[PDB]
Amino acid sequence: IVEGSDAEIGMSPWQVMLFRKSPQELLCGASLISDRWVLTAAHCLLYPPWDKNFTENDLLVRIGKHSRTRYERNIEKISMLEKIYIHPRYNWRENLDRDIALMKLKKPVAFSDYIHPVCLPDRETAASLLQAGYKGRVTGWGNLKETWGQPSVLQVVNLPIVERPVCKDSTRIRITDNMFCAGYKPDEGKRGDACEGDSGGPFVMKSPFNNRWYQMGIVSWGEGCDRDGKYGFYTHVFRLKKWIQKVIDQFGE
Amino acid sequence: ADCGLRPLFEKKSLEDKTERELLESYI
DNA sequence: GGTTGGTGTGGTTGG
Ligand SMILES: *C[C@@](*)(O)[C@H](CCCNC(N)=[NH2+])NC(=O)[C@@H]1CCCN1C(=O)[C@H](N)Cc1ccccc1
Repeated sequence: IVEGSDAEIGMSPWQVMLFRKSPQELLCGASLISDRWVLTAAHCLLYPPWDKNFTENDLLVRIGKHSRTRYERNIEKISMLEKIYIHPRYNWRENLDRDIALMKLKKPVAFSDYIHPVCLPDRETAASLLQAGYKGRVTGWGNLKETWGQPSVLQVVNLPIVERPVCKDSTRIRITDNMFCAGYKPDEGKRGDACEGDSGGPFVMKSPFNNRWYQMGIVSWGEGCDRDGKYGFYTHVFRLKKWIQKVIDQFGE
Repeated sequence: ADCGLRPLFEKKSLEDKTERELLESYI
């Protein structure tokens, strides 16, 4: 994360790290939305323009982290995928629309002081929470700057959802409805953004209705990390719930 | 069920050092 | 070390 801080133990029991088998490296973040399914972005598994095309084979899933580095001995828990489901309209060529993927872990993850699922947005919550100026909470083991170096710890950043239009005149990228930008305006006097390494990460919110937390976004793209005038684009998790719940109720856990 | 309620944070009625930035947004 | 680093047996945990 860029211009953020350390996660305190158990800040994000949902937050999951995707991590290459061989070459054994981190590829992204996920958020577990339950003892079996995990929410990641697709471009983490499939970006044909850079040869990103992993498979269930190729990936590793480790739930309950904090240290970016060490293998968190009695906390962190490592899982194997059973299957990945990119979104049929995933659009890797153009602009990244419905840049969402699921992946069902092989077998269930025990919950714990450290492992806990996040709330999926409801029609109602979606309505009330997604509003400009309202902060969101994004997370992980990503570049500490654009280019340089990386944390030894999870970083958390508090960033404000940006006006629909403003996101827009920010990129010649052809923005869509399954996209929501997030930021501190140029002159708003405060920084942070997600970054190369960040993606699949959850962009959470807390209903002051029940005080539970929700996934609004997903880390998706943007140009650089904390460029002045640039805002990270997430995935309208809401916008895509429907498919999101079609599959878990299909061939799920 | 008992989605998004942290076992050491909401779960024990403590809040994080920044949660609070977040409900102050909503005004 | 170790499926781990070391701020080195403590910690988000053994020994
Ligand atoms: C996986 C990722 O970390 C990443 C998210 C980073 C975005 N940064 C911020 N601060 N929000 N996703 C990507 O980098 C995707 C996948 C491949 C390229 N890409 C980008 O976001 C590019 N930086 C720009 C882009 C080009 C083409 C289409 C979409 C985005």
